[PDB]
Amino acid sequence: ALTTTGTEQHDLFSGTFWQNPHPAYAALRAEDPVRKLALPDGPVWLLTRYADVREAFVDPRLSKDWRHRLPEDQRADMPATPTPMMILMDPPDHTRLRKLVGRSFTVRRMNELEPRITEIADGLLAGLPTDGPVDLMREYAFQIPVQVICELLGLPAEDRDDFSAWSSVLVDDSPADDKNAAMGKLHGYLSDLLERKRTEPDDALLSSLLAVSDMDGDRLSQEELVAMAMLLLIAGHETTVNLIGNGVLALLTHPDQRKLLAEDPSLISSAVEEFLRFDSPVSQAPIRFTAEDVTYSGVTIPAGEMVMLGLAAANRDADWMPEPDRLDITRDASGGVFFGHGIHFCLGAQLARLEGRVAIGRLFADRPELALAVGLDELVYRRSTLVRGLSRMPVTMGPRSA
Ligand code: HEM
Ligand SMILES: C=C1CC[C@H](O)C/C1=C\C=C1/CCC[C@]2(C)[C@@H]([C@H](C)CCCC(C)C)CC[C@@H]12
Ligand SMILES: [Ca+2]
Ligand SMILES: [Ca+2]
Ligand SMILES: [Ca+2]
Repeated sequence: ALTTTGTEQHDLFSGTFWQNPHPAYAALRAEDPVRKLALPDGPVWLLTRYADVREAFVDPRLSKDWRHRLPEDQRADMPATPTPMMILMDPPDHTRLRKLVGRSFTVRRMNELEPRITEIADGLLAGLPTDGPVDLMREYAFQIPVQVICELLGLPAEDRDDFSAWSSVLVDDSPADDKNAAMGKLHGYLSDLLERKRTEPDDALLSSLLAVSDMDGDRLSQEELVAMAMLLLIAGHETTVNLIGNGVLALLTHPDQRKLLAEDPSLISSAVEEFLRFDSPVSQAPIRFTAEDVTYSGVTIPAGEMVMLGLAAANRDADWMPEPDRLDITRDASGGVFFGHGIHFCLGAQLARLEGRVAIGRLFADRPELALAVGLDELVYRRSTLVRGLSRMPVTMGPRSA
């Protein structure tokens, strides 16, 4: 299996890496900042230094067009995308689709979700037991973003178990065939759902976008519409959940920071920016492809290569953040690559921040005696090149505050 080269040998994407990748990231940054990883499905490069990562995000030679893997002899007949989502596109199609959906994620709109997000969180908290076993992932961290995305999009509650299962397969280490099947089932479900919405619209986002598509199919094609729905659904199941889990865990393992939050609950938004930096939920950005040779930190990646931008790694770069391994919820936050950078910058950044401060803030306010029910070393993490996320989090809630 893979290990870091140089003075320190740490497992990479196997072994100890899943439990705590942060030492490996640091050894990469120090001694191998532009690393080719010989992974089972083919080699993938990894950039870990903050200055390289942030600039790479605005470097058009690092493209989302997967046809760059192919010799020119082979690109003509090939679709731009495995599924026409904007996160898999370059301009101009990316520009058009982002501009369109961005109109529904205005600052005013996301904030008026706060009362509802708070009811959802409060309802979940009221439903949790005082001392029997609780998996805080499945029972709280997962539930908030999923209910919110279902409500925002207009996804039937009764189908949640079906599409959450498809979503999870797509973001972890599942075989390529399993992912292809999951994507197929998700495409079909959402296509059938949109057909029903035509007949009976609602006021939620998928109906609104179906109407846009119906009125102007060059602005949004039917297939682009399904891919958009799929993207928003997956983002609603697999990101914010791990801000909540990782942020909760950070407070559970850092009594000093938990105390500062208890003493000034208004630190929560600064705290959320710090959780995003300290244990980034999207550990590596989804893959980019070199359209031509690129050079970062003295190392040239040839054209036709797959490249991950190491967000969890860059966000602990001491060249950017002093004392990057210290959790300090009081930092006046700026920069950061946890939501990406440039044209693909997280569409849901305001929504994730809101869900995060509500979920984490109300949790610690309601259950100020919350604690882990296992040792730190017994926590099991998901195997994913995309997310840093707990599989389960055994906790004891303790009594409700008075
Ligand atoms: C803490 C939670 C979240 C994190 C850490 C996160 C992270 C990211 C990152 C790093 C990117 C850029 C990927 C790249 O450039 O390759 C991105 C893009 C994106 N995110 Fe978020 N995300 C979160 C929550 C959400 C939510 C709640 C939504 C729901 C709307 C969402 C929707 C999207 C979409 C649609 C894109 C593609 C944007 C584009 O291509 O123009 N994300 N996200
Ligand atoms: C089966 C296949 C077929 C071959 C593709 O190349 C890989 C694949 C699925 C992976 C995909 C396509 C669907 C959307 C995914 C899962 C993206 C996903 C929505 C990322 C979440 C973005 C997050 C940072 C907000 C990233 C990788 C994408
Ligand atoms: Ca209960
Ligand atoms: Ca209407
Ligand atoms: Ca510096």
